[PDB]
Amino acid sequence: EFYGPNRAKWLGPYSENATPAYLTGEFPGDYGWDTAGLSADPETFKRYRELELIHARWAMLGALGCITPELLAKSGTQFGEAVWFKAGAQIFSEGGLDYLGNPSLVHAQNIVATLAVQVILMGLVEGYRVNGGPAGEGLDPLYPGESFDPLGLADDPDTFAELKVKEIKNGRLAMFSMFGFFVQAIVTGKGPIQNLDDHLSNPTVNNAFAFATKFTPSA
Amino acid sequence: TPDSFWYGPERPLFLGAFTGEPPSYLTGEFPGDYGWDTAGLSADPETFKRYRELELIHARWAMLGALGCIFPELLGSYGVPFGEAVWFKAGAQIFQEGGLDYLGNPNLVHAQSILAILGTQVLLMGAIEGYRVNGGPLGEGLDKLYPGGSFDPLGLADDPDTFAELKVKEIKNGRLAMFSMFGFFVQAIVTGKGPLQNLSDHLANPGTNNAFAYATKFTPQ
Amino acid sequence: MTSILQVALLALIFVSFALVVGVPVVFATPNGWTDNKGAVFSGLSLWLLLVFVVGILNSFV
Amino acid sequence: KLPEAYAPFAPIVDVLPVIPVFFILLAFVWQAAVSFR
Amino acid sequence: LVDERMNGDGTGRPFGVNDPVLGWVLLGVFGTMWAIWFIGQKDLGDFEDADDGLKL
Amino acid sequence: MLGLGAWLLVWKAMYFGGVYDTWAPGGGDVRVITNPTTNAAVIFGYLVKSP
Amino acid sequence: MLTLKIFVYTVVTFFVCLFIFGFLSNDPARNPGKN
Amino acid sequence: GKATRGWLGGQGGAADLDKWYGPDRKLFLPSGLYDRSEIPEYLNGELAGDYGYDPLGLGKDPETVAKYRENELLHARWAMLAAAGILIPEGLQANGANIKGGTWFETGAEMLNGGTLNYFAVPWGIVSNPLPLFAVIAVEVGLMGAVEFYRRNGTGPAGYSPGIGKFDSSVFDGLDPLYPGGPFDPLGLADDPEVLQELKVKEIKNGRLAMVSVLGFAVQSYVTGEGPYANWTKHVADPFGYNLLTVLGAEE
Ligand code: CHL
Ligand code: CHL
Ligand code: CHL
Ligand SMILES: CCCCCCCCCCCCCCCCCC(=O)OC[C@H](CO[C@@H]1O[C@H](CO[C@H]2O[C@H](CO)[C@H](O)[C@H](O)[C@H]2O)[C@H](O)[C@H](O)[C@H]1O)OC(=O)CCCCCCCCCCCCCCCCC
Ligand code: CLA
Ligand SMILES: CC(=C/C=C/C(C)=C/C=C/C=C(C)/C=C/C=C(\C)C=C=C1C(C)(C)C[C@H](O)C[C@@]1(C)O)/C=C/[C@@]12O[C@]1(C)C[C@@H](O)CC2(C)C
Ligand SMILES: CC1=C[C@H](O)CC(C)(C)[C@H]1/C=C/C(C)=C/C=C/C(C)=C/C=C/C=C(C)/C=C/C=C(C)/C=C/C1=C(C)C[C@H](O)CC1(C)C
Repeated sequence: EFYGPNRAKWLGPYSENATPAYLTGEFPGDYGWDTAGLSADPETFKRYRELELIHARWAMLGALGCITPELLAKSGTQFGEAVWFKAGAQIFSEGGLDYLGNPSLVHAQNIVATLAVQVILMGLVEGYRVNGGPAGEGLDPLYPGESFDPLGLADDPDTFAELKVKEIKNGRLAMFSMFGFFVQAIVTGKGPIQNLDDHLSNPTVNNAFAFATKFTPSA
Repeated sequence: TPDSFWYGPERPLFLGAFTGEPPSYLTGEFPGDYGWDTAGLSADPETFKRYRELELIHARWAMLGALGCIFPELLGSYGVPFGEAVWFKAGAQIFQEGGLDYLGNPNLVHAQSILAILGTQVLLMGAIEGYRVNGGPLGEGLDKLYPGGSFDPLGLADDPDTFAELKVKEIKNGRLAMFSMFGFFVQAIVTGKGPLQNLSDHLANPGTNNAFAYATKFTPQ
Repeated sequence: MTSILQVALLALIFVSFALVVGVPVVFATPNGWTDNKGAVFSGLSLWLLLVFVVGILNSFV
Repeated sequence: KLPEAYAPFAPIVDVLPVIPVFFILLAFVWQAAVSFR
Repeated sequence: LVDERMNGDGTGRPFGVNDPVLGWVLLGVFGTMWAIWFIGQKDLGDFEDADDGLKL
Repeated sequence: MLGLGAWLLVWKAMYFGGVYDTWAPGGGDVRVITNPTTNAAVIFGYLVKSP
Repeated sequence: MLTLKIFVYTVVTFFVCLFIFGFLSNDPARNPGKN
Repeated sequence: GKATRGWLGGQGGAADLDKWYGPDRKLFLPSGLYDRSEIPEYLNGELAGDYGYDPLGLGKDPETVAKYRENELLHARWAMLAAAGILIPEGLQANGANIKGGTWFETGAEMLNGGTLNYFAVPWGIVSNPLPLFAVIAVEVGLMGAVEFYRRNGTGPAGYSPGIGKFDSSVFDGLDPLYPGGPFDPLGLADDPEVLQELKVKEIKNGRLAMVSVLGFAVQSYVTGEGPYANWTKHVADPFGYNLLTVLGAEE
């Protein structure tokens, strides 16, 4: 499965007729779901897959990155700020930004120098991803190869065509979960692990319906 | 097409040396083609045309909007007695007691009714946006974007090389304004002040009047 | 360590008066630079030797 | 004044400012040596 | 206050301007003379070239 | 090379002991200038001032 | 006297701008020499 | 094979080999002091780091020079870790990471009889090492007994416990001495030899000042009694009041 006609589907068994023609099953994650008809063009359907995969890979680093400064707070490690969305303003703090509870680490003080180094470093590695760089030029734009896969996992292409499906399915989970973290911090105002503990405290009373009357127009 | 440095395969690109090659349908014969369609919205040739009227009219409104939002605000700081000089607080000048006096001068326009302003805006903007689509007394069968004729009185667009050069200047001055007029919206929601009041404060202390002093403004609370 | 310094500093002026006079004579003679190439390097380095030698014992004086 | 390990060299240092004037006078000496070719 | 005057000699105002109409006079005359020069640049030779000055 | 040489005066006035500030109270002396006035309206006010 | 000061600034910056934009207009090729 | 791209521009590969190899190459003196006839004929432009600098004629023929390359390269690579091994714990000692013995010359005196040497891992944290002194020696003589012997024989163990899993359960013979490229290059860096031919120029040059730096580390520690990070910081505190020629007469 996961390729060809007989594969997993977005409606499961009730899905043999909603699948369009152009979503055949040569690509990873091809569950045949284009209900709003966005990728009816072969060039454009090629183009969204770079957008989906890169969003998938940034979200997998966004999911774990928003979690580990709060799980380590549950191990009693002092941070100055452990909540993921309040974490950015700790360079305005008096001690500044230390990488853990260690003022002998990075000890960042100036926000504008931290941003300006980013726009040079991230400014060039995103350019290497497009055209080419020190780690190779004429490669696959999404699965480039050897310097980013040192461990040789991209061999035996039946495994390699299967590890791709592992990649986006973890990834599509992560993009869905990072859309979680935004909303559950806009509406509640607390962290994800903290509001996980709020639901595991009393699940019947601690749901989104406890905040359902929040955004009403009070005029 | 001549050797005009903006049209054709040697044209400059939106990432410089790191662009490589543009998409296969952006071949460089339309103004402002730096080859940036990394989401591929305009792969269809009929669809790609429809964004160019959609881009250029947005440019020809934003360039009026960029000058129009600061020029009463600039003169307001030099003693011209406006009701409000700030662009996003100037729409509510119809609700004050003296009406909307143009230039702060009571013997000018002196508008009173917001319905009468809107009642004659629609009856005019319907006709001239109606004339822009087709017809109209100033030209019958012309271009949808560069009509010329009575819309080029000074004759500035006659030579086919100079007119192909000034189309590159029009869209780049346009894309400068649309990006900047987007900036007026965000730094008025955030800062709450007029856009030169933001400028005269950043010139006061640049280290502390940057945008990061407003970074914790929308904290969930 | 005063008199150690003064003999070393009288030695500097004698070497400098050689290098002020002899070194343009070495250059402006025909093939004089290909001949006395290692000769000038002795006189130049001994100038660089003494200037630190005078320079170090100023802490001791 | 000069340091005390340096004070026996005050008569030499009172010549040193006049030296760059003698470089422009040298350039007329050298041009007389080539006899103004 | 027997008389009314400028009171502006020891003030050190920039370019001597004190009324903001002077800044528009300083700038508006400048832009107009620039505008006539920029239009008439078409006659002054086109040195869009590698090296095309009054060289030697 | 002529821009870096301007910084040597800045570094010596802010880190390396400072310079002689003759407007110090009770007769001028050496002062480390901690807070340099870097306002562009203040700095460029001298250049377009009348002589 | 303000009416007079706004007039001198129009006069001076007229003639100062004929100067500056005059020498820019390819003066070093306004010579009788030939090449 | 490795179609790569330049860092800033749009072309990668070797910049120029002709600056560093062949007859025309950088020398220890410019052209006006040192022509091309004063070059010792056992030094030609065919090895990295060859500026022709040899006033004392220690080398005779390139076969003799080649075994001193073994003494040159191995003295380099052990020194390059030492410069990081000295400076990095002292700054962490300075900022607040309690090494308790980060300064390099009195490190062993901190771990004599009570042991309890403390190790800081970035960014994992601080870990105390409860090993005694005699345990460290039997490990060190045990490992570098084996490690130096593996370079002596030319072959070594086939198993890849040491940090690699690229499946070579065999010995290796056809390698270059002084360039063991087989197991020791996990991240590639091996396709275009012209790239490696420039990388080895960077390798010896980064190495040679590291040998100088350890010599600079030891002497200026002996003179004033500081680690070199403490020497670096206080010379930047005030340079004229703290240099070489103010510490020799500090007692007066
Ligand atoms: C046969 C049963 C079956 C059903 C009914 C579905 C249904 C769905 N699957 Mg599928 N699946 C099913 C079997 C299977 N699916 C899958 C594998 C997948 C995958 C990988 C995915 C899906 C997805 C979807 C969704 C596509 C449509 C959508 O996005 O709705 C969205 C719209 C609604 C659900 C309606 C609105 C929400 C809510 C009910 C309304 C309530 C309103 C609020 C209370 C308040 C409103 C807020 C206001 C106030 C501001 C849909 C929920 C996609 C998905 O997960 O989308 C997120 C998707 O990625 N399925 C497998 C494995 C082979 C199946 C096995 O049988
Ligand atoms: C051309 C577009 C246009 C825009 C962007 C605005 C915007 C505004 N008007 Mg205005 N108007 C516009 C046309 C007109 N207005 C008026 C008559 C008035 C009056 C009487 C008043 C305003 C007021 C306002 C301000 C509301 C304060 C605010 O939004 O908070 C700050 C937030 C922002 C500025 C962000 C806004 C950006 C916007 C959401 C996105 C822009 C895209 C729009 C959806 C496109 C709109 C065009 C559509 C209708 C085709 C705001 C600046 C009020 C005011 O004066 O405020 C004190 C007010 O009292 N307008 C007339 C005559 C009928 C117009 C003619 O077309
Ligand atoms: C402005 C105040 C400021 C100061 C005084 C420092 C100083 C420090 N930074 Mg930090 N940083 C500062 C802000 C920032 N840093 C960084 C990015 C980093 C990185 C990537 C690293 C540091 C490291 C360090 C620590 C050196 C560790 C050591 O023992 O030496 C060991 C190093 C040497 C002996 C050689 C380098 C000497 C020198 C201390 C330079 C290191 C500092 C920074 C690169 C920037 C220089 C700051 C200036 C003002 C001193 C030390 C606490 C290092 C660290 O985290 O180690 C635990 C490190 O790797 N900083 C950014 C983003 C650009 C900052 C912006 O606000
Ligand atoms: C208390 C405060 C008081 C403040 C007082 C104000 C003081 C201001 C001081 C400013 C001092 C600057 C003086 C030097 C300017 C030098 C300009 C120049 O050498 O200029 C040289 C260049 C030449 O440009 C080139 O000109 C070329 C001309 O080509 C033409 O000509 C070519 C051959 O000549 C070919 O023939 C070609 O076909 C043809 O098209 C092309 O157009 C090029 O694209 C173009 O880059 O000009 C340019 O880049 C000019 C770029 C800068 C322009 C600045 C304009 C500023 C305007 C401010 C707002 C004024 C408002 C005015 C309103 C008026 C109405 C009231
Ligand atoms: C304006 C300065 C200047 C310039 C542009 C040059 C340019 C050149 N020199 Mg000359 N030279 C200069 C000053 C200058 N030199 C000085 C001051 C000396 C006396 C030491 C010499 C002595 C000299 C010799 C003897 C030779 C050259 C040679 C050369 C050629 C380059 C080869 C080379 O690496 O140089 C060699 C010089 C060095 C490698 C000097 C080391 C690098 C220094 C230390 C860098 C420090 C810069 C630093 C910012 C200075 C601080 C500024 C201020 C505070 C003093 C080139 C034509 C060579 C040549 O032409 O070949 C025939 C040659 O043989 N130069
Ligand atoms: C200078 C230095 C040298 C290290 C050398 C090493 C690691 C050798 C490994 C050496 C590893 C060794 C000897 C392991 C050997 C295991 C062996 C042979 C086991 C085995 C077998 C058998 C027996 C079953 C037999 C079979 O047929 C082959 C094989 C292979 O399967 C380290 C310095 C630092 O560690 C400090 C001191 C401080 C840090 O802060 C900084 C750094 C730099 C990291
Ligand atoms: C398919 C389809 C089909 C049909 O046809 C149509 C439709 C329906 C339309 C479609 C759908 C779609 C969708 C659903 C989408 C979604 C997406 C997403 C959500 C993404 C995310 C995405 C997301 C993402 C990336 C994210 C990321 C993140 C990150 C990095 C983070 C970072 C961070 C961290 C670390 C921490 C700190 O403290 C801070 C921060 C900074 C915060």
